[PDB]
Amino acid sequence: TLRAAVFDLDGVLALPAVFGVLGRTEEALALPRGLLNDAFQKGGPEGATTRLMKGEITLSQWIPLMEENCRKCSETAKVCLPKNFSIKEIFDKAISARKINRPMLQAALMLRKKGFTTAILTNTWLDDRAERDGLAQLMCELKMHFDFLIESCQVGMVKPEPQIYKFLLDTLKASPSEVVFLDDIGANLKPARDLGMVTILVQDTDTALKELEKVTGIQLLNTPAPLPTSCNPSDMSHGYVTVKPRVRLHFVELGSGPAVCLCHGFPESWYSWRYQIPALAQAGYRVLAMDMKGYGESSAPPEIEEYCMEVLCKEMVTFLDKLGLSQAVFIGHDWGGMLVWYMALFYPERVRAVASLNTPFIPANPNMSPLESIKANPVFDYQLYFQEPGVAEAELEQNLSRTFKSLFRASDESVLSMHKVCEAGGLFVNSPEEPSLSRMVTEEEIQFYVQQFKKSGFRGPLNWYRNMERNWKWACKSLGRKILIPALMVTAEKDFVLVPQMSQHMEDWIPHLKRGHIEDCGHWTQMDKPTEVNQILIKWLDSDAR
Amino acid sequence: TLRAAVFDLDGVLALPAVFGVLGRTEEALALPRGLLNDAFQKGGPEGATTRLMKGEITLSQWIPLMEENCRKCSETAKVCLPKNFSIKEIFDKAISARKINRPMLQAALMLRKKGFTTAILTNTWLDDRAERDGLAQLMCELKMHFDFLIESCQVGMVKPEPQIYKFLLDTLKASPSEVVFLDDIGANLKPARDLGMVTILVQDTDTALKELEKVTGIQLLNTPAPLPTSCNPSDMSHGYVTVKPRVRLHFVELGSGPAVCLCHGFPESWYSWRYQIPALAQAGYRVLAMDMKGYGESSAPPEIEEYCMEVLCKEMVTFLDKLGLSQAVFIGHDWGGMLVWYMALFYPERVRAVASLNTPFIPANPNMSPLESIKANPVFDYQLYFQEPGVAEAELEQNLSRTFKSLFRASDESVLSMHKVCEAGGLFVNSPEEPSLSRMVTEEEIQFYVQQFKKSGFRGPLNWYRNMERNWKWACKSLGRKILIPALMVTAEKDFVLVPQMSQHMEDWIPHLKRGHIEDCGHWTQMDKPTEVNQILIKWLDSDAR
Ligand SMILES: O=C(Nc1ccccc1N1CCOCC1)c1ccsc1
Ligand SMILES: O=C(Nc1ccccc1N1CCOCC1)c1ccsc1
Ligand SMILES: [Mg+2]
Ligand SMILES: [Mg+2]
Repeated sequence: TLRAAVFDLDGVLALPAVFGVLGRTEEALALPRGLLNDAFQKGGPEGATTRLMKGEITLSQWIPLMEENCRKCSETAKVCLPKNFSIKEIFDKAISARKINRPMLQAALMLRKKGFTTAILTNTWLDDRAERDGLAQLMCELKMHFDFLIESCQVGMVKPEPQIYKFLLDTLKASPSEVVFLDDIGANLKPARDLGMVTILVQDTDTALKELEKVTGIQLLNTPAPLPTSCNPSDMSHGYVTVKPRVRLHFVELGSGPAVCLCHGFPESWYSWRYQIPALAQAGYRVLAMDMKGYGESSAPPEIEEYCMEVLCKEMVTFLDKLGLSQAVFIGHDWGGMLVWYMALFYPERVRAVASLNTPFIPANPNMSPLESIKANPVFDYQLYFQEPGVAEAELEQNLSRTFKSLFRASDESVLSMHKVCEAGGLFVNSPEEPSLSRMVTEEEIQFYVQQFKKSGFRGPLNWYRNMERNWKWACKSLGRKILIPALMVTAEKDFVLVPQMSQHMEDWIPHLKRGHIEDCGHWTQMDKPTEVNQILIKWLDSDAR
Repeated sequence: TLRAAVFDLDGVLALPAVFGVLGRTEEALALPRGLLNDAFQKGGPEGATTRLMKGEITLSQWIPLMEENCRKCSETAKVCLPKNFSIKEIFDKAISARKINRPMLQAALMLRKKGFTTAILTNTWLDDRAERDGLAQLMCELKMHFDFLIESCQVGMVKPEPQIYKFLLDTLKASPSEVVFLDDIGANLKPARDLGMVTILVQDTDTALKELEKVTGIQLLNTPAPLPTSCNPSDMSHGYVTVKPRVRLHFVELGSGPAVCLCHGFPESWYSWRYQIPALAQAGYRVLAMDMKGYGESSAPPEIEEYCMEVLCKEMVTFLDKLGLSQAVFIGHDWGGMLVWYMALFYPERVRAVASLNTPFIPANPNMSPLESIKANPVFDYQLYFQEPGVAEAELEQNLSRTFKSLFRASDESVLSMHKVCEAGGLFVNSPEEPSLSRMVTEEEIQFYVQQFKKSGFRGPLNWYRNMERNWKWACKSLGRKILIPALMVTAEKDFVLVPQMSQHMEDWIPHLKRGHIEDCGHWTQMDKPTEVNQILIKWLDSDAR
């Protein structure tokens, strides 16, 4: 029956409420109880606060009006304001104090996911204070989670006036009994209740949520931990740079702050970073998530040498020049992990800090032909399968759904061994036609990869594997160098190919290397353990790249 | 006969040279003359400095090797190093000290413009110092001006070895007598001279430039002031955001730092900002140059109300949300100028600072119908011509070259009066078929605009003019507000439509308004006075938006 959920901001999605501070400030300052609130509310519908909340005046204009309401209110109660009394100060402090109430956001989140139309409905102001950015951030983070955000000052109406509710109903395209509205102020519920909306007076969050679970029949409270926010491809800023005339790189770009350039592996996409992109933007970074040369909307020239590490590197440098970035943080996984290490070795001036997931940095052996090196470990056999142009393309292109549904699996869900893949004559030989969906991915997400790989298929991607001689010879030029820029390695416990012990000696060549480790995590690190990954990167970014 | 010019970096494109600092440091510290340089050069082709310059080792690795060469050199001369002696310190200071030698860059610039292949050829290092960003910036600014940049450490060879010169000749695709090479070190010229290259030992810049003018037959020295750097469309990072399902905004993006969003006017393009984009990036800003709704690669829906100021505003807010920017500096010209004022009025939380070129902020008159208001000033007559859908489109679309070649003119170059354009029945009625090229623009630049406007033509653009009722009613909601965020107005002396006196009262509504004025500047401010514009914006950004 209920189809919409509407959340107040102050005192509901955001705590502590700012009436909260007015209560305390009076006590702190030992003023007559409620005096500050009488000021705030002076003149009712025609007073300074209502005009603010309607958007007739800005917050900087109302401040000295409240001041006056604070002089008048105290004259009338026969008490003197403190020397140094500051309305700007109290409110600045109150506003920066408020944070997102996480459990209310997650309860709203879940209701959206179960198909409700959600909205925020708030009395707020046109904020022009020097420090306005704090709240703009907070509102930005909140709104991307809701169908609508209605602001008293934007629409020229306020709670409790009965016209905002009509506007609300009208915006939701729904009738007053399909709607639940939670608000911390009894008076705001009053009129919603009249048109016959379910309401919830919000005191403590848990009780509110109990009422809300009880009224919607959906489990909200004590629910398992939700995934981090993901990215919907078509709501992203997409970017394009020509790095040389036949070749353009595509990327998705979110946030502001130091540039963070994410380099996916084989056979993946910018989308492989879908759970990190909002997290890092939100952490204060400018995220640039590549389609690496050969993939998605980047170009995919056919020639093998277009993908040697040297050329891939030069072209990433070109990508910075053309974007006007002197440096970026380089974060890579799998093949992108190899790429960022070599960026650190060959262009340290352009790398603010380097990090790799799963992919260790192991210096080339100048006295062992590079093919011999690979052949010396059974687990890399699929690499030799990749050599002969045509063969792996044919198999991997033959059924795209199957391909990704076969590859993108957690550590206990495997359906192919990376084992004797040459001898068996295929990567899919004893594995199913229609695999079951890994718990890591929805059908839709696989379809995204499927649709990307239909632009160029696997020639480009596989070519990354087809330059061992060339890459070996190039890498040998760096054998005297060490990596002395900031640097993080993150090992994944149950990656059975890029195993953690492989990384054991990295300190020899990167003496200040910082480490992270993720347990119970397979090869597809970003999507397998998105929560742990974000937390490790955000902590290392704030301390080492900031 | 000469076809290529090659410039050393240290001591040629960049001053003071760092051997410069080694000389001084010894004197400062009263060390045996040349001792520091004997350290630096210890071991000749097999010493620590050569391995650095070949890229065998990084700069952080060489530092403590130089230290040792500084101990050994002093033992042998029988003197003690100062307590606190610091190689890192000396070099940090030396490196941050070096700047681009402007007159050498401009002489290289001009030679490129006269069709020479240019390059930089430098002994330099893989820099991994904490402070490496300083020099990465400097190199970035330099390289975008040259066909090639050859670095000893990137190519594994050094000046004076004769193999780098072969590589040089080979990279330039030219023979040793088609090449001039300027370098501050006699020894580096030695081998270039042998293969028969013209060379120039570079002591003071002016003499060097005299030699270079004398050898190329091109005026380099005392030449008039060059325009600021422009943007070549196809070397730009191009970005795309869907702000609602039928509608995407396109922009060009350069630099890093606080976001600066440039809003062009009618009937223009992101390209109208071509001279500001590199300047502001270079000044430490993240420039986002829009195609405004209706133009270039942004979408151009046909309906008139898609272009009222309210909707244009909401959609720019949406553009920030989707890019993950809580704020941006909004800079506008003409119609974009009107837009940024209203952004400041309606979304101050999202505007870091606001600036307008030519376009004043004049509050709506609530007691005068908006059509009457326009009709009350002869100079705005072309605005009424724009009203009736179809008419202006027909004329403006009829010959695109003519249209822009007619509009884009300086103040003394006019070929149409904005005068009685309704009565005369066209904006072009008594003006030429093939106008002469304004001094402000090259044929190619006009062709760019021509090619952009062929995607949608003028319906979208003209619609910006077709919402006066609607925009008037919307604007009246803001009559109580003031603009109290940071704010700059820049008036153009000889803009005869958006005249400077029009801006006279703006202080009434924007009490902290900062001003700039440009003399001898017509309506197309950015391209008319690109040097003065950049300087006014960069100075206001650094003090007010930083
Ligand atoms: O191109 C490959 N690896 C690589 C990539 C980039 C730089 C160096 C290397 N290595 C360094 C160690 O020596 C071999 C080349 C490769 C690995 C498996 S299939 C092809
Ligand atoms: O839409 C126009 N102007 C405008 C634009 C945006 C906001 C307010 C306004 N004004 C405010 C002053 O009153 C009239 C509307 C316009 C001007 C010449 S042709 C159409
Ligand atoms: Mg509340
Ligand atoms: Mg030199």
